[PDB]
This record gives sequence, C-alpha cells and structure tokens, in this order.
Amino acid sequence: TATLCLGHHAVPNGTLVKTITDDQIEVTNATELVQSSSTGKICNNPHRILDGIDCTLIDALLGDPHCDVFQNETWDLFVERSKAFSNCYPYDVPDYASLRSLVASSGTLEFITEGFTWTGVTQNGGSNACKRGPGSGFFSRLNWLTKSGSTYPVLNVTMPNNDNFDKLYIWGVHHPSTNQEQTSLYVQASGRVTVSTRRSQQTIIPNIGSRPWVRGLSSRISIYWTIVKPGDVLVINSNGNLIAPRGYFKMRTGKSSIMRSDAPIDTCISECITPNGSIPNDKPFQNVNKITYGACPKYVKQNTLKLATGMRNVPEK
Amino acid sequence: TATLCLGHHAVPNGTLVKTITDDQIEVTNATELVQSSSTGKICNNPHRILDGIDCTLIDALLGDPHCDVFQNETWDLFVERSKAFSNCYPYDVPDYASLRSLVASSGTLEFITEGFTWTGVTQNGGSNACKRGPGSGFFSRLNWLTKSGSTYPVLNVTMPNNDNFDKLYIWGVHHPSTNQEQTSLYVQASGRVTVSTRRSQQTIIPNIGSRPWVRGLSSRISIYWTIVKPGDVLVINSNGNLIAPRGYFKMRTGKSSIMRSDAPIDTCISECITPNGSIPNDKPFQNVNKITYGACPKYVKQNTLKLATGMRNVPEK
Amino acid sequence: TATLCLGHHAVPNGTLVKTITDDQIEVTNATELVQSSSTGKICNNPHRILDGIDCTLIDALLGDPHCDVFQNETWDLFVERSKAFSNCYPYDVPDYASLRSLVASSGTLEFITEGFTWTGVTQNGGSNACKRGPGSGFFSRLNWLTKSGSTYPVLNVTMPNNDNFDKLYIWGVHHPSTNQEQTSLYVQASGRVTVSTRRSQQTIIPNIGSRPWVRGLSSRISIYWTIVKPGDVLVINSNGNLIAPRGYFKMRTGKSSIMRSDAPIDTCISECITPNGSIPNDKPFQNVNKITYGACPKYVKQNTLKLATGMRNVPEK
Amino acid sequence: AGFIENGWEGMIDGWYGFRHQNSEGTGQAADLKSTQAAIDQINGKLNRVIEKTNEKFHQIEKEFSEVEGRIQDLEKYVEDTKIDLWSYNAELLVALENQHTIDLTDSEMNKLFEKTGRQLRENAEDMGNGCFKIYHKCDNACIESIRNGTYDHDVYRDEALNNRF
Amino acid sequence: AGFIENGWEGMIDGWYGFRHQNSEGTGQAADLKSTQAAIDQINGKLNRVIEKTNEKFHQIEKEFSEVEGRIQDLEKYVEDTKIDLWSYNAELLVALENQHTIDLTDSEMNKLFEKTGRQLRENAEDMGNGCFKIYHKCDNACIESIRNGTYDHDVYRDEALNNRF
Amino acid sequence: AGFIENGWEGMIDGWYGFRHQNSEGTGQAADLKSTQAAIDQINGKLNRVIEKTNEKFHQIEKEFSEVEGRIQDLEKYVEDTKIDLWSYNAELLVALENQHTIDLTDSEMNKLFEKTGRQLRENAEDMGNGCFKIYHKCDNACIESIRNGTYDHDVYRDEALNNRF
Ligand SMILES: *[C@@H]1O[C@H](CO)[C@@H](O)[C@H](O)[C@H]1NC(C)=O
Ligand SMILES: *[C@@H]1O[C@H](CO)[C@@H](O)[C@H](O)[C@H]1NC(C)=O
Ligand SMILES: *[C@@H]1O[C@H](CO)[C@@H](O)[C@H](O)[C@H]1NC(C)=O
Ligand SMILES: *[C@@H]1O[C@H](CO)[C@@H](O)[C@H](O)[C@H]1NC(C)=O
Ligand SMILES: *[C@@H]1O[C@H](CO)[C@@H](O)[C@H](O)[C@H]1NC(C)=O
Ligand SMILES: *[C@@H]1O[C@H](CO)[C@@H](O)[C@H](O)[C@H]1NC(C)=O
Ligand SMILES: *[C@@H]1O[C@H](CO)[C@@H](O)[C@H](O)[C@H]1NC(C)=O
Ligand SMILES: *[C@@H]1O[C@H](CO)[C@@H](O)[C@H](O)[C@H]1NC(C)=O
Ligand SMILES: *[C@@H]1O[C@H](CO)[C@@H](O)[C@H](O)[C@H]1NC(C)=O
Ligand SMILES: *[C@@H]1O[C@H](CO)[C@@H](O)[C@H](O)[C@H]1NC(C)=O
Ligand SMILES: *[C@@H]1O[C@H](CO)[C@@H](O)[C@H](O)[C@H]1NC(C)=O
Ligand SMILES: *[C@@H]1O[C@H](CO)[C@@H](O)[C@H](O)[C@H]1NC(C)=O
Repeated sequence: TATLCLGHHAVPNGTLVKTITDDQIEVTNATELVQSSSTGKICNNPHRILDGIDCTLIDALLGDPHCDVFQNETWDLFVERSKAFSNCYPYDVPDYASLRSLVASSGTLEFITEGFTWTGVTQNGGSNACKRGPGSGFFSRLNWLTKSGSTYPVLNVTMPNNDNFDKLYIWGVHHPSTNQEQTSLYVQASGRVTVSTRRSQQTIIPNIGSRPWVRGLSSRISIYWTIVKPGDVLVINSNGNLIAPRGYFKMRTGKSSIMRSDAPIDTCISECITPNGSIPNDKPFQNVNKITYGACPKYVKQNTLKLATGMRNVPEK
Repeated sequence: TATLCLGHHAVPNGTLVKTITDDQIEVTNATELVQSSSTGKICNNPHRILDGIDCTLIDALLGDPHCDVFQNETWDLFVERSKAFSNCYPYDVPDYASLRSLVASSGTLEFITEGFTWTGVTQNGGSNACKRGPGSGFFSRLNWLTKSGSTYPVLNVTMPNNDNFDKLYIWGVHHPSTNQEQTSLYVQASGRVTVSTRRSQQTIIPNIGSRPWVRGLSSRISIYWTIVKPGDVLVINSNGNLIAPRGYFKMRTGKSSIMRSDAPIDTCISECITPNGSIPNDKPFQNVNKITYGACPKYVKQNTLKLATGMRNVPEK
Repeated sequence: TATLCLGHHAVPNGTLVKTITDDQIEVTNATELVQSSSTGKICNNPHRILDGIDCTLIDALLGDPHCDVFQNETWDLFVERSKAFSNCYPYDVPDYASLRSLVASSGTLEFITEGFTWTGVTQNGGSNACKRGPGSGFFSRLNWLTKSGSTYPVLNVTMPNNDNFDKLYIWGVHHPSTNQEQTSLYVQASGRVTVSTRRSQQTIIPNIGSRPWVRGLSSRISIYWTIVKPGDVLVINSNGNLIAPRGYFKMRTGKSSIMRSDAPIDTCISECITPNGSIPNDKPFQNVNKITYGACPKYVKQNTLKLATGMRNVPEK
Repeated sequence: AGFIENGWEGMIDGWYGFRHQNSEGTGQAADLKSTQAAIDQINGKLNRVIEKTNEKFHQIEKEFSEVEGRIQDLEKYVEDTKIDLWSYNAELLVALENQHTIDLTDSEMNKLFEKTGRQLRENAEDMGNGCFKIYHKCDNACIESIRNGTYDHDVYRDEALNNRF
Repeated sequence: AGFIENGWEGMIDGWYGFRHQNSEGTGQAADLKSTQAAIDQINGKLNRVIEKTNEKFHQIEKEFSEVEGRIQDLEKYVEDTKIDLWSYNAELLVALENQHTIDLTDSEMNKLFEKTGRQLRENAEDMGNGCFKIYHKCDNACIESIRNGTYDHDVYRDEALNNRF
Repeated sequence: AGFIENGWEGMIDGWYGFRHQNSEGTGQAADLKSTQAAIDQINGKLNRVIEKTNEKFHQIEKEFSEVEGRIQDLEKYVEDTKIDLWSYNAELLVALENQHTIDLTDSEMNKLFEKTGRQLRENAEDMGNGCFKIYHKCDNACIESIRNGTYDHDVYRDEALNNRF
C-alpha cells in the first residue's frame, strides 16, 4: 500500500483578522485597508497647488498690498496658512464663508478692468492703514470714491453684460466712525448704496460709529458681491460711501477648491491631498482626515482594518 | 448494471452576473434591477398633475394676468416649464425658494378675500406693465394702495385669526425709481411697512432708485409673507409703499410638491414621476434622475445591475 | 450490530426569523433587537437633568421673574415642557433657534456682572408686564436704559476681554409703539444700536408701531447676541433704545444639550434619554423616537427584528 | 461531478433531474422537489425581502440655476452623500444576492446527489462524474423507485455486492 | 439525515449529540464540544462584532412647530435620509446574521456526522437517516469510545466486515 | 482532516498540495490548479469588486473656528452621519470579505480531497486525517498520475480490494 496526504501550507507567524463567525482568526497573510499616515507634505502634482503664503483667499481677491503676487492667479487647490494675516483698511464680509466658497470653486482671480465712469467724485482714495510702497494706498481691485470739491452727486452707472459668461463684481460700503467724517469725506448725512440687476437688488445703509481700533482705524468697510449673467445689466446707485468695483472677476466652473493647512509643498506626485499632507490612495479607507481633496480613500473612524489575503493559518505544532 | 446520472439544465446562451468571489459568472437567467429609461411623458394618474403652462408657481400665487386660470387650483404635483415667463409689474421675492416651497407643499391656491379696510388711501392702483384686458392692471391677489387727494395716513389694520387653520398672507413693498415718484404716489419722503403677529414682526424699508428696465419700468415690488395661526392676529402698519393683501391663502399639509420639467402630460397611469417623464416602479433602483416624486425606485449611479434568477450556466460543449 | 444516531435538540414551540434564502424559518431561540418601549420617565442619573418647569431656556437666560431659580444653573440636558410660558416684557429673538442651540450646548447660565458704566441715562427701568415682587420689573440680566432728565447722550462703552475664555453677551433693542413714546422715553426721533468687536459688527434700527397686545403691551424688545473672544473688545454705541447687557455668560464646550418632553423625572439610572422617557440601551436599535440623548440605540423604522440565537427548530411530529 | 462537467441543454421539464441508461435504453426526467425548492428561494429573494420601495413627496431642490454659496453647497453635499451610499448598497447587495443564488443552486444539486447516494447505499458507486454505477439490473420501474424515494436497497444487495466485489 | 427528519425534544444537556441502541438497551448523551462551538460563534455574533452603540449629545432639531422654508426642508431631508439608511442596514444585517446562524449550526451538525463516519471507517454504514449502522457488537463502553474520539476501528474490522459483506 | 489538524510549513511551491509515502520513500508537490483558483478569487476580491475610489473636489467646510448656530449644527450633523455610515460599511464589508476568504479557501481544500477520493474510488480509504490509504502498491509514477488526474482505478481494483477486504 501507500499513503497520499492532502493538505495546505502554513506559515511560522500569521496574522489575525475578524470574520462574521470569529472575532480573531489567524490567517497566512492579511493586508491593511486603512491609510493611517501622511508624508507631512503636500505634493505639487498632478493638481495645481497655490500656496497663499500670508494671504487668505479674500485678501487676494480684494487686493491687499501683500497679496499683489496673486493677481490673475489660478489654482486647483488654494492653500490657506495659519500665519496668514490682513494688513489693509479693516473690513468685514457679511456671509464671508459664501464668498470664500464662490471664489474657491471658480478657481481664478482673473480680473478685467471695466470703463466705469464716476463723475463729480474723487477717485482712488487710500489710507495709511493700507500702505502701498512708501505712501498710502488701498485694495487694488476697489475704488474708494469721495467728494469732489464741495459736492458728491448721486452716482448712477450702467454696465451691461454682452459677453458669454458670468461676471463677478466685488464692491463695498464704507462705515465712518463719526458724523464729522461722513460729511467731510462724502458730504452726506445719510448715505446709501444700491446695486442691482434685472433679477435682484441689494441696498446697504452705512452705520456710523466707533469700532475697536484696528491698524489705527476705528472705521470699517463691508464687502458685498453680485453676479451678472449674460444679457443682464449691472446698475450702481449711490449718494455716498461707495467702494466701487474697478471691473469684474471672470467666473468659471470646475474642480477647484480651498483647504487650510500648515503642511509644506514639495516636488512629488499624489492625487489625494489632506491638510496633514498628501496620502497614498491605494487603500479604500483612510483615517488621516475628514478634509480631503482629489482621488481620496473614504474617511473612517477605524485606525485599522485587516483583510485576509489567504487561508487560515494552522501551525504544525 | 445501470447508470443513473444526476444533473441540471443549461441554456444555449446565458447571461453574466457579478458575485463576491467572481467578477463575471454565466448564469441561466438574470434580471435587471436598474430602471434606465422613461416614457418621456408624465402620467396624469393616480396623482393630480397641474401643468403650469407659461406660469411659475409664484406668478400663479400673486395673480399675474396670464395665470388667472390657476385661481383656487389644487395639485399633488405642480409642474413648471422652461418656457414660463412673467408679464406683470417687475418684482422680487427675498428668499424666493422658501416661498416656492411653502406654497408647493401646501398644494393649493385657495384664496379667501377678507374685509380689510384701508382708509384715506386710493385702492386698486395698476400699471401698463401688467395689462389686464385692454387697460392697466395688477396682480389679482394684491392691492396697490396710493395717496388719496393730497394725503396718505398711517394705516393701522387688524385682522384676527378666529378660524381653526393657518392663514398665509402675501404682501409686498413698493420701491420707486425716484424721489419724485414716492412723493407723488404716496406723498411720503420715507415710507415703511410693518407687518406683525403676537410672536414675530417684519419691518421693511423701501429703497429708492433706478434698476435696469423691465417691461418699461425701472421700479420694483418686493414680496413678503407671514403666517397667522389660530388665536393669533395680523396687524399691518404703514405710512407708504404698501402692496396690501386682499385676503389669505388657506394652508394645508400633505403630499403635494413641485417639479421642473418640459415633458408632456398624458392619459396613462404611473405612481413615479421624474422630470424625464414617468417611469415604472417594478425595479428597486433607477438611474433616470435624482429628482423624483411618488412611489419611486432609489437613484443609483449604475446604469445596470444584474441579479441572477438561476444557476450557473455550464454548456454541454 | 448497534445503531448510533446523531442529531440535535428541538423545542416544543420555537420562533420565526428571516434569512436571505427564507422569509420565515423556525428556530429554537431568537432575540429582539429593537427597543420599542420606554419607562415613561426620565432618569436623573448618570446625566444631570435640569427640569425647566414653566421656563424655556431663553426665558431662563434672559431672567424672566418666574425663572429666577435657574440663575447660575448647569445641565447635561435641559428639559423644556409644553406648559412653559413667558411672563415678562414681550420679546422676540431673530434666529431664536441659534441662540437656543448656543446656550443649550454651552451647558451653563453662569453669569458674571461687569462694571459697565452708562452715563447720562437712567438705569434699571421696568414694566408692569414683568412684575417682580409686588411692583414693576424687568429681565434680571438686562438693563433698560432711558433718558435722564431731558437728555440721552450717545453711549460709547468699551469692555475688553482680558480673560482666557469666550464671553457671551446678550443685549437687545426696544421697539416703541409710537412716536409719542420714543421721544418721551429716550428723547430720540431715530434710535440705533451698534454692537461690535474687532472682527464683526451688528447695527440694529428700531421699528416704531403697534403690534398685537401681549400682557397689556403693544411694544416689543428684540434680543441679539455677540461673542467676544480673548484679546478682543466689546464696544457698544447707542443713541436710544438700548437694552444693555449687565455682564456676560461664560461659554463652555461639552456634552450638554436640550430636549422637549413632558415626561416626569425620577430616581433611576439610564444612559439613554428620549422625549418619551429613558430607555434601555442593551439592544442595537430602537423605534421609540428619533430624538435621543446619550448612549442610545440607533433609530429604525422597524418595530421588531428577530435575531436567531440558535438553530432551526424541527419538531419530532 | 457531471454537473460540474456540464449542464443539460436537453432538460426542459425542471432545473434539476435525472438521466439514465439501463437494459430498456435511455431516458430523462426532472426532479420536481429540488426544482421547486430552488425556485421558491429565488422568488423570495427577487422580492422585497430586505428592501422595499418608499414613497416620497416634497424634498429638497437638487438642481440649481444660480450660484448661492453655503446652503447650496450643503444641499449638494447631502444629495451626493445619499447617492454614494445607496449606490454602494446596490453593489454590495447585488453581489451578495448573486453569491447566495449560485451557492443555493449548487447546494440543491449536491443535496440531490447525496440523497440519491444514501438511497442506493452499497448497491452503487460514485463514478466521479455525477453518476452512480448501479451494480444490479435496474429497469425503468427501479429507476423511478429511486427517483421518487422508494428504492429498497435490501432487495438488491445480494446481487449488487457480487457485482461490486 | 435524521437531523433533517427531526430534532430531539428530549435532548436537554446540549445542542448536538448522540442517541443509541445496543444490546444493553438505549441511551442518549450530548456532545459538548460541538455544542460549545456553536454557542461561542453565536455569543460572539450577538455581541458588538460589526457594530456598537455610539454616544451622541447635541444634535439638530428633528421636530418643528412652524413652517420655515428651505432650512427646515433640508434638516428633515437629512434626518429622513439617515433613518432610511440605518433601517436598511438593520434589515440586511439581521437577515445576513440569521443566514449565517442557520448555516453554522447546520454545519456543526454535519461536521459531527462526518467526524463520526471516519472514526467508524468501514465498520459502519450510513443509513440515510442520520444514523450509522454499526456492524459489530458495540456495548456501552464502545459507544462512549466513539463519542469521546477513541474508537479503534482496527479491532472491529474482522467482525464488522463479515457482517457487512 | 489533516488539513484541520495542521497545515504544512514545509510547503512553499503552492497553497494546496499533496504529500506522500510509498516504497520509494516520501515526497511533496503543490497542486497548482487549486492554488491558482484560490488566488484568482482572492485577487479579484482585493480589487474594486463592490467599491471604488471616488474623486471629490469642492465640499462643505468640516472644521469651524467660531460658534454659529443652526447651519453649523447641520453641517456637523451631516458629516458625522456620513462618517458613521461609512465606518459601518467598512466593518461589515471587511468581516464579510474575510468570512468569504476563509470559506473559499477551506472549500478549495475540501474540493481537492473529494476530487482525489473519487479518482481512487474503491482502491483507497479515507483515514480521517486528510489522508488516503491506498491499498495497492503505488510508486512515484502512480502518485503523479493521481496528482495530474489520470489515475485509472480499473487497473488496481483486483489488488486493492484484496488488501482492503
Ligand atoms: C489679467 O487678465 C486681463 C485679461 O484681459 C488683462 O487685461 C490684465 O492686464 C491681466 N492682469 C494682470 C495682473 O496680469
Ligand atoms: C468711543 O470709544 C472708543 C474706544 O473703543 C474711543 O477710542 C473713541 O474715541 C470713543 N469715541 C467717542 C465718540 O467718544
Ligand atoms: C492631522 O491629523 C491629526 C490627528 O492625528 C488631527 O488632529 C489634525 O487636525 C489633522 N490635520 C489638520 C491640520 O487638520
Ligand atoms: C375660492 O374659494 C373661496 C372659498 O370661500 C370662494 O369664496 C372664492 O369665490 C373662490 N374663488 C374662485 C376664483 O373660484
Ligand atoms: C439711471 O440710469 C438708468 C440706466 O440704467 C437710466 O435709464 C435712468 O434714466 C438714470 N436715471 C437718472 C437718475 O439719471
Ligand atoms: C433626464 O436624463 C438626462 C440624462 O440622460 C439628464 O441630463 C436630464 O437632466 C434628465 N431630465 C431632467 C430635465 O432633469
Ligand atoms: C454666579 O457666579 C459668579 C461667579 O463670579 C458670582 O459672582 C455670582 O454672584 C453668581 N450668581 C448667583 C445667582 O449665584
Ligand atoms: C393700532 O391698532 C391697534 C389694534 O391692533 C390698536 O390697539 C391701536 O390703538 C391702534 N393704534 C393707533 C395708532 O391708532
Ligand atoms: C413617543 O412615541 C410616540 C409614538 O408612539 C410619538 O408619537 C411621540 O411623539 C413620542 N414622544 C415625543 C414627545 O416625541
Ligand atoms: C415510485 O415509482 C414506482 C414505479 O413506477 C411505483 O410503483 C411507486 O408506487 C412510486 N411511489 C411513489 C411514492 O410515488
Ligand atoms: C472514552 O470512553 C471509554 C469508555 O468509557 C474510556 O475507557 C476512555 O478512557 C475514554 N477516553 C477519553 C479520552 O475520555
Ligand atoms: C501524469 O503523470 C504520469 C506519470 O508521471 C505521466 O505518464 C502522464 O503522461 C501525466 N499526464 C498528464 C495529463 O500530465
């Protein structure tokens, strides 16, 4: 006679996995399905990464003197840093978060200057709170209009959209610290700014008073925006406190976004970006972050998941 | 001896399905779980479908002269068309989308006229921008109040809810194009409209100025609404620019909704409506649209899913 | 020879469960995975439960005379009752729901009085609509400022945050019923209240007019709030209608929340609270409610789910 | 097995069955009990066992004609999240259901085989091709007795064992 | 099998076991190793293997007393979406878990049967009713030897084969 | 089985295979068809069978530096809901996939065993330890014939049955 024995391989040291019927079963091999680490750096390929160094996207949009390098810049991902700071005339943006989202998803700061004509007013006013070069200045994409001589007319300007794309207009309203400023700056006891299209309008009333001092100023500027579609018309009506647009930003649709991260950017390639740096995307899940951009693994709570890649390991003994 | 062979059937041409262990396995039969097509038409049964032909729900609500056919109409589903247009005094609705949602879910335009008494004012003013018949007109559910003789009193009117249901009041505020209109129309340099209940109030200040011309007018009307519950009271206070309610809409709860679609409506029966037309609901999933109404299959990305309805197909060879 | 029979146990009366291949299969034993009932009572352990008896969280925050017992109180869960009512000067809170959420999640009404100095005005005004003791009164955490003698100066007060935590300030704006009240109360034809920080500002304009009568008053107070972070500064500017803060609420982060329930509270222990009372948390699912607090089972639609805890039951016959 | 080597394209009166060869020639018949059992399990599964159609009415807007900011971003996010999760459920469910259909139908075939093998006992051998070699003369009445569960192995052992050994 | 024909309502000392008849009369005993194995798999499954209770605190409002418009519509939508998905997970999970419980307990029964069959080797025949016919005298000590895994088939073949053939 | 008692730490040319002892001494060889079948099923499963990576771009904000009220509460709620559901899917999926891997690899081992048993027919006995006792002289050429599916049991029965009985 003869003996024919059937069997399978085993390994000296296997690994444990979980099944429906068993909490821990040893298997010959298992792989890891959760990516739990990053390189600590953001890769600059294949996506276009724009490091706002000390700028926020809104300061870059408005034209803060330290952000002059971002004029007409584009990105797939705009990266904000914790060290970013503003250094211009103090301002606020009602619904800041929406404007930040609109610009971030458009993906561009391409700006086209338009021939707005403002008559009977002094154009291009600035402040020592926004120095540009050795003297006073202002945001590069805004025009601070003030009285001319002894008057300030009601401004009524029309700017039609005869193009085949949407135009984004950024404008604002000045808020003087006192009654003695508003009548020396734009000779008006009660200003108003109205900006409208064929479908909607926004009217803003300025609010006089001292705020905490920021960069030497107790006054503020509020930022507002409007979108004009092809065939529509932009109309601006004001009797004081207008921080006029100088033109429009071209709007786009696409894959562009924004992230907050202090990670450095390097010469490597990775499709998945998290605020902790780029991660591999060769696993179905990750627990590095919830904030991701690009071709990323799904975020899960688990730090580890082991998937058997082989059979039960039963040692010889 | 004898031979007894056991086996199973096979078919000349089977179909492929996916399993956990196999990417493609041939089976005798398989069914399709994703509904990927529509008839291109909306069925008028069992649901009540209201085709707004050239009307939007809001124009039907306000009383645009082309929408006079929708007075006191009801629906389970209101259908808006891409060809719909407005043709009345130009207007805007702050938070348009919420009003559209409220009315759509109520499911009715039933309107009850109330005995509001407006004294010292001229009632029923109209415009050539909203012609009704051969002459001027206005929205049928609104009352444009203007000066009487040389004055305009402050209007203070009270309308209690002694009923057992909620009342929806639609009202608005006029926005003149100029200082020379507001003092000839309702003799007032600065108008205000305040509408309130025992729980909340809304005060609107009119904004003077020219907007782009729509149907010959540079002026606008803003639409606002309030809901008065049983036991509450409606109070209206104004010193100019009031587009008064003429009564209330009766509010209801239920299955009613709204959809945007250019699909035609026909004499067929289907429980599931999508903007591409009605679809069968005999499959668990569909990929026709994400916008659905009624007893619909779940929307999935997949264009196809095959479910084996039989065993593996192994041909004789 | 001999017979050796192999088999398994059976029970006289088994239970039915559902599987992938069978709609109903009898098994020896099965357990219930859906918790479908409550005790009808809320347990006061391990969580700290604060029964607002006739108070809402906002009345407790503002200082309604019936809620004086909740001063400096804390909770893990604040419980509102359907019988709760207000009994003070009539008020409204724009975005009521957000303020209710902020306070509920902070978990405390700890209040610190600050040395605000209001000069040229009369402090601590009250009303017969908010009686405290036998005479007139007001909300305990607010200061109603009115004219002094024949004047009312513009108030400009600064209160810096030099602490290491966020400060919540509650303040409001008075809305007189008439032009004959606003000039006798705070001698001003047009009041305004501006409250600001280094990052944002709020300016409120009062609205004159009669509202439905509540507790004998046709006038109203609107409630607003602001948060001042460490290093920031609170600035208040007003020329009339200011219901001043008396200090700040200390903000916290944590597990605190709010629930609406008419269930009584008792001396028992339970980690899961629903508005129908506490429930056991020894099952993975529940269908008692969707509103839960603490270590609760997941809410499902199903009233029952049976999980086999044993084998198929096949009776002897 | 013979049911691994192939199926029968010539079997149309059921899903599972028998084919035979004896002194009277050849023949075929479906087994209706295993055919119906496989069918009942499948018809159940193809029905609303773990899922059903839900009826929905008013819902959020899913398409937009304007750029709005935060609320619209959240509405889109919520809808995309819902779709990804239901698309996942559909893939997993179909693959699980198909895995179970293949396994239940292979099992019904193996059950019929074991059922037959124990009826035959020692009077037949498993040839490794889904067939049993019966070691005694077994005419058409005998084959039907095996097919309907009434074969008595005790009246054949004396012949069958002589032919096997 | 006999374990398909029925279970034993008279077996209370375990889940799986043996029943026998010999020259000393009849008897019964549970098999504790297969009983415990089935129990351990089940007790694991009934525990937090793929799910656990999460502790939640402040959340969105889920009930409303007023008609608000878009935000409320989105809040309701989000909650309904969550409920439909968890209700689905509960149906699929329970049906999968029950499918696995039935399959693991049927398998433990079949494992005991095969285990017994190979201990007996050629000294016994499978009668098709979950029973083995043992072809040699097998007294109560013999039956326990089979039950505890110590049966030596080599001391019985000479008798058992004479009785089988 | 012997494949339950243990695996072979000495088998490195495949996953499943044969080990033998005969008159020429001992030896070992992997079975490549069952090894590859188990591998193909696993490599498929480890790939995007029921799931794939989705590419996402602009999304909602998930972290906040300020206390906002209702919108922020809803955004957080939506994200937590998404995470709990995907975390659940990951637990269930991995446990199901691991359950299927163990079951398919145990089944491939049992298939090789049954495949061998029916090639041997009556010329061998199952010893209960994953081994077949072959009752005829079977040299290295014979063992390879069994291993590659060409063993002819009809040329050995006359010897094998004399040794078995
Ligand atoms: C931005 O692009 C426009 C395109 O017409 C061009 O006119 C303008 O000069 C560019 N500005 C900068 C800073 O490059
Ligand atoms: C108002 O208060 C600020 C401090 O925040 C102070 O700097 C400013 O001079 C004050 N202005 C008036 C009107 O007195
Ligand atoms: C990176 O991961 C850590 C957890 O280890 C987390 O605390 C941190 O917030 C993540 N990165 C950022 C900047 O979001
Ligand atoms: C609408 O219904 C009300 C119910 O009282 C009725 O008075 C009114 O005349 C109806 N209007 C139309 C257009 O039918
Ligand atoms: C304001 O501009 C518009 C063009 O949009 C024009 O039609 C209107 O007459 C102008 N009005 C004034 C106040 O000059
Ligand atoms: C109908 O389906 C198509 C995809 O083929 C889609 O583009 C379209 O938007 C759907 N219908 C509507 C009007 O939503
Ligand atoms: C609330 O706590 C503060 C802490 O400084 C204390 O000054 C104040 O008196 C306390 N108030 C009450 C009602 O206990
Ligand atoms: C305004 O109407 C109310 C009723 O809501 C009444 O009590 C009040 O006296 C009226 N006031 C005026 C200004 O006549
Ligand atoms: C308690 O459960 C019932 C359903 O039986 C439900 O109607 C009720 O709303 C729940 N409790 C509360 C107060 O939410
Ligand atoms: C089985 O078939 C045989 C031969 O045709 C017949 O005599 C017997 O009665 C049948 N038994 C049953 C239960 O149908
Ligand atoms: C098995 O049972 C027999 C008879 O009772 C006994 O002699 C033997 O020692 C037992 N063996 C074990 C391992 O329990
Ligand atoms: C199987 O092995 C034998 C012995 O080595 C050899 O003669 C035969 O040709 C092989 N057959 C196949 C199909 O490889």
